[PDB]
Amino acid sequence: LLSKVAALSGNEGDASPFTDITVEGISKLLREHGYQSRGFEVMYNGHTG
Amino acid sequence: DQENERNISRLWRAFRTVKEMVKDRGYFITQEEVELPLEDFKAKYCDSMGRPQRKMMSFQANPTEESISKFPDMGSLWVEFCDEPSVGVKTMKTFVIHIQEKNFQTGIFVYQNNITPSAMKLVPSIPPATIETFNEAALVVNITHHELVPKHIRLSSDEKRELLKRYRLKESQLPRIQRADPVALYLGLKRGEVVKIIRKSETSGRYASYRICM
Amino acid sequence: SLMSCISVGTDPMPIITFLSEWGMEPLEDYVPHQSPDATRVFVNGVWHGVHRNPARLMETLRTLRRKGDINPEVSMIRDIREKELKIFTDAGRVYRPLFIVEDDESLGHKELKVRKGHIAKLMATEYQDIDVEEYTWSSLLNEGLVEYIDAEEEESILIAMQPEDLEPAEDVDPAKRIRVSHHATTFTHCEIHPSMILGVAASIIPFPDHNQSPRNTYQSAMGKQAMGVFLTN
Amino acid sequence: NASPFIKRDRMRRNFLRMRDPNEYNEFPLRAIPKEDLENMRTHLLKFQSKKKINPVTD
Amino acid sequence: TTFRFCRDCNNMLYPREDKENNRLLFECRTCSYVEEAGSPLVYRHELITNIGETAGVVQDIGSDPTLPRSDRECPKCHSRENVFFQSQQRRKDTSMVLFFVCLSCSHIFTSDQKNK
Amino acid sequence: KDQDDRDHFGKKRLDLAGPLLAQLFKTLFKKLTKDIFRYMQRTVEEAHD
Amino acid sequence: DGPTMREITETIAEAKKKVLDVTKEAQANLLTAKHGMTLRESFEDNVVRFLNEARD
Amino acid sequence: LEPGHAADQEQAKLIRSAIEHTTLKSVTIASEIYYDPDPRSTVIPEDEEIIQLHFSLLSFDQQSPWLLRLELDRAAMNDKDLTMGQVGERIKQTFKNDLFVIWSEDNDEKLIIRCRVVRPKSLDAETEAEEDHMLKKIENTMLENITLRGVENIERVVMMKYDRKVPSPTGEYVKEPEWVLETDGVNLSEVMTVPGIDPTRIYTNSFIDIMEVLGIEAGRAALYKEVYNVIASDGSYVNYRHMALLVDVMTTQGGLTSVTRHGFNRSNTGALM
Amino acid sequence: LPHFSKDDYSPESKGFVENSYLRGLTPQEFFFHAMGGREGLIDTAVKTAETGYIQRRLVKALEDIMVHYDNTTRNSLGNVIQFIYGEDGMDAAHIEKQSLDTIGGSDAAFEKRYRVDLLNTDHTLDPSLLESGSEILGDLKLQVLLDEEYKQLVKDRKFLREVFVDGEANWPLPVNIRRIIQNAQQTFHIDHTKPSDLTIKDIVLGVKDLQENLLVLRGKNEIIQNAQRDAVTLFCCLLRSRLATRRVLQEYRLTKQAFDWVLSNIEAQFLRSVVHPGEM
Ligand SMILES: [Zn+2]
Ligand SMILES: [Zn+2]
Repeated sequence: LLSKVAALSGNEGDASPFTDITVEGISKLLREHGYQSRGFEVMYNGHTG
Repeated sequence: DQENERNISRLWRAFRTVKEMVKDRGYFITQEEVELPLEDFKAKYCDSMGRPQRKMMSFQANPTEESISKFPDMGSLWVEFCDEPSVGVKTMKTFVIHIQEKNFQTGIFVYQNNITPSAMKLVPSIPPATIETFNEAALVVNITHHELVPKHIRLSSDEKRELLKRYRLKESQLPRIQRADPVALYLGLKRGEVVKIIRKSETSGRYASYRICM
Repeated sequence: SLMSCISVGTDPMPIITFLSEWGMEPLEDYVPHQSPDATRVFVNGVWHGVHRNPARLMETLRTLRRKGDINPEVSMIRDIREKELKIFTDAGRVYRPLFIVEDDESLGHKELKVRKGHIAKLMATEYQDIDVEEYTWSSLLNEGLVEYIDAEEEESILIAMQPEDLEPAEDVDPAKRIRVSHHATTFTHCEIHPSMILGVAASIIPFPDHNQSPRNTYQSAMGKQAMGVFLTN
Repeated sequence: NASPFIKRDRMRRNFLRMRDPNEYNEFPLRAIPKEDLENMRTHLLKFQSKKKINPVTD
Repeated sequence: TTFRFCRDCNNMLYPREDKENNRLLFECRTCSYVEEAGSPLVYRHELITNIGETAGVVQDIGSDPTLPRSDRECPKCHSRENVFFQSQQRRKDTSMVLFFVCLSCSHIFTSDQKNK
Repeated sequence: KDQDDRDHFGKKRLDLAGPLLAQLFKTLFKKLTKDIFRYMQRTVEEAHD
Repeated sequence: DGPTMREITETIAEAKKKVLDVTKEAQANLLTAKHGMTLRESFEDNVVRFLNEARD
Repeated sequence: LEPGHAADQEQAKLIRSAIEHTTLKSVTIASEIYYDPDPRSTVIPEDEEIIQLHFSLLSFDQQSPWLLRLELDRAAMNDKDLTMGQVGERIKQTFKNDLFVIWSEDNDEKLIIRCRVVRPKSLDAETEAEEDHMLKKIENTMLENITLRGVENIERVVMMKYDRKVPSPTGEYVKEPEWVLETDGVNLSEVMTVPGIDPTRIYTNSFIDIMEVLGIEAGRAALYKEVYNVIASDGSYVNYRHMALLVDVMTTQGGLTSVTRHGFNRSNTGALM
Repeated sequence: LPHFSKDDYSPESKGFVENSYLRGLTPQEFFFHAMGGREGLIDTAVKTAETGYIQRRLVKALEDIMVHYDNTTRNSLGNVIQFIYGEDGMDAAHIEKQSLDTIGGSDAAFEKRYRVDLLNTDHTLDPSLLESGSEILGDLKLQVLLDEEYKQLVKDRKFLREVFVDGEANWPLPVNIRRIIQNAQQTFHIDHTKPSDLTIKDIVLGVKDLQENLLVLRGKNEIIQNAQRDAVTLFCCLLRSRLATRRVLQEYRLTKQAFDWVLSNIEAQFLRSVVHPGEM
């Protein structure tokens, strides 16, 4: 989830163990980029489409 | 006088257990005397002051008719309860003389504390008669009544011969049971004597096993 | 660990002579019954004497170490309950740095001696290389802002995990983890950062505090088995 | 609720951009001449006992 | 129990009986020095002992930073500052009672409410 | 007082290359010094230069 | 969801308070050790059980 | 417990105490050696009444002047149901007639026992030096090798309530609670004889004691039970025959042969094997 | 840790992780959680070595034990370990857990399910269960057969309770009789309404003769015959309980063709479950 936001925002994620970073905070940034907050995406089967 | 009552209760239980041992070995013992009430025991095996007399407790047992047919070699059995705690050579010497005098095939000796080595070494001294020593404390509770202990039945010479013949075995190929085994001592097994152990199996209900004394 | 260092040891004699000049009574004239309150002074496990006012000696000894007269690697422990003062100078002891916390009654509560002014010059020297006066880790150590502490000396100090909440005298975001303040007003040191407890291999794991402990151990082993660029030559 | 990025590549530039009365009786003290301190050794004698040991009388 | 020491050689005295007066004497074993005992007790073996409950209390106990603080009232000077600790006996049979030491009068009190 | 804990890291010491080499050099130097004197005894007794 | 987390938080908080309650009485010496156990072992058992149930 | 008193809790305490091993060391705080010149008056304020009680109610000429005193905990003697009468007489029979002992009543504020060693007709001049040493020596023994009651090698006993399914008078199986005693330490031969217990149901964790008390077949059943518990402790289930075959092999020679190099490997099955 | 005060017994001090993995662990919780994990890793390594040695010892002790063609379990020396493998002579691969319907239940339930009477009207058999129900009432020859069956069932209940003191009824047994009955009902499409053509005499004799075909030992002497009877005592109890006169006519409603089919399967299934000689 952090890497997805970092790639979209062109930043380097802060994955240090003990910090104020939370999943909800990362989720808010991800939703601001037009993606589902929890990282789920709608995909299509490659064999049948 | 609480200790006096405790000793009487222990002695009564030991006497009750010894009766079962004689009865199970194949001797004519009636169930009535086996289940002798405690008050009746005090009325017959005590005196005015209360403390019991071990000498009067000694009795004689004879093989029952059924046992004779299966084992036509069993003789009389004499059970003696020693009075004084320390069993010395003198008491043992007269005890062994007592058995040999009246042609007692087997003699059971019940002591309180211990038998000294010089008395014990005299135990194998009157063949073919057999002498067995039992401690009073060990006889207070009958181990055979324990749920874990299965039923042991001694096999006759004919039965043992058929057992080996049908299974085509040898005496060394059978399971072994130690002579000093508490159950073996209870039944008075001898070398080469096989016992049928009929125990309850959770897979087949009843299972019969054989052990040869070693 | 990342910040762990191992001492090289120095001569203990200079410390022993200092103790004698500051009231360390020789052990040859020690009568236990005529002074049943003296503190036993130990240097490298050798009982060199007793001293009547252990508070003043410890304050003087600590001050000298902080300013730089005594080597920082020298470890000093005062067991108040046991009435023993132990000084260790031998090599092989493992120690790590920590912040120093002092009263500083200007704000009325204990606080780190290091301030934003110091951090300003720490970064100034860091970025000027890529010319202000040099200001390195040694300068902090000589200014009494950081202190080397080993396991033996860890026994007689109180350490605050973070200065954000533990040092200040004393809605909440539901996503944030539950933190214990411990409500202690006698802190003597402060961790540089809790994340420094980990080693080289464990420092590459992202969010190792969100993983089960066995998983962190396994990754440390597999990281050493990963293809990469060990050297540019 | 926080910033999940290690902001770099412009914070380095950012930091680089902003940058008594006579109530006493004192006697004179002088050293012993060396003419009598040669070939002579002065030592300290310490009796280890709980009594008062005095060789003059005891 | 109190140990006694000889006067002439510092060796420790041992009990002795005098049938002439039926009394207790403490006599040295080397130099023949005697002294009448002030008490008739000569031996004690406390199987359950409470000695060492507050061992380690010194004039500067409050200077220890690792000790916890509490707001309990001192029932000798009416002060709220104090440092408390558990029993110092390491036998695995002691209670978890806390001993409180006041920083204003050096008075030691306990939180026990069963026996005190 | 409880028996001292043997796992206490404060009672442990780590020997690095310095101390490790010091003991090796100390042992080897002792052998060298012993060999030197053995030469002196041999040289003196056997009348050799 | 938020309501569940609030309930979870209070469940742990209540257990912590209960652990505190047993601790105070143990410090007061009014706690009687369970049969066949010492004062400290009995106190530890009470705390451990309370915390395990809180997680469950 | 006995089938007629399995559900009763009062009988559990009696038997539990009757088997638990307790020593004078566990019910005493301190032992003191005093010097009372005469065995007629006391120096302690507390015992000024006990001597006046026993002496008035009632030889003492040859009693040693050195006194041996014990302080005992009432809370220790009420956790286990004991009275000073039991404790006092126990010391009396420890030394049949060679010391006089006086014990205070329960109503007294502090429980105390006074003991004096009575000297013989002959007078020994060398024993005076070690007279107090002799008191300490007997004092130590009276703390260690004294069995107030119970069975040796039984550290402690704890009671629990198990549920056993027994047929109902109607004919169905209904579970009812019973009182069971769990013990630390094993003395199978002695405990089995203690009155009040059901000797036909006593079980021992160590199948070694079962083998030497009940028999090899009893040991075989006990050995299987222990193996079954260990495998079933983790929840795994293994068919009965697999466990039985291993147990039978371990007991086919009349004794408990181990699975180590000193057991099955000492048989006569070929050197190559 | 050097972060709390001395003599601290709070849950946080002694290693209670109040957070979750999603929320993260505090530095104190992280170390304590790591300490617990190290215990598992050490235990896993040491336990693997200890268990491997134990496994090797067990195999070497029992490597020479095999089931011979006389159904006896013997080692290399020929010494007898078990006179019959597993005390029943069956293969573990053919054992399934089944419930003994006689041991459990109350006495009243036992009578209502097994007792069948043709003289009285308290436990009478409904005439619509079989085509001969009209003429079966008042027949003494069939009544004694039912009486013999019932007493055998009562003996089984007494024996089973004496074997299993706890009263548990679910125990492993070779042949799954319940599945065989289900197959018979569906294979032959039992009407479940029309009375069956089975007779009381056929059912009682059919089950009795089936017990004789359950052969584990085939010796023709008294000793082997006695062992054969004991080896199938528990299985016969299950067989009689399931194949009871009332249960067959009432609970299962089996037809004569179905009943014969069921008996043949039990005989075939039982013979297939016997231990194969030569098994290690
Ligand atoms: Zn002296
Ligand atoms: Zn105060």
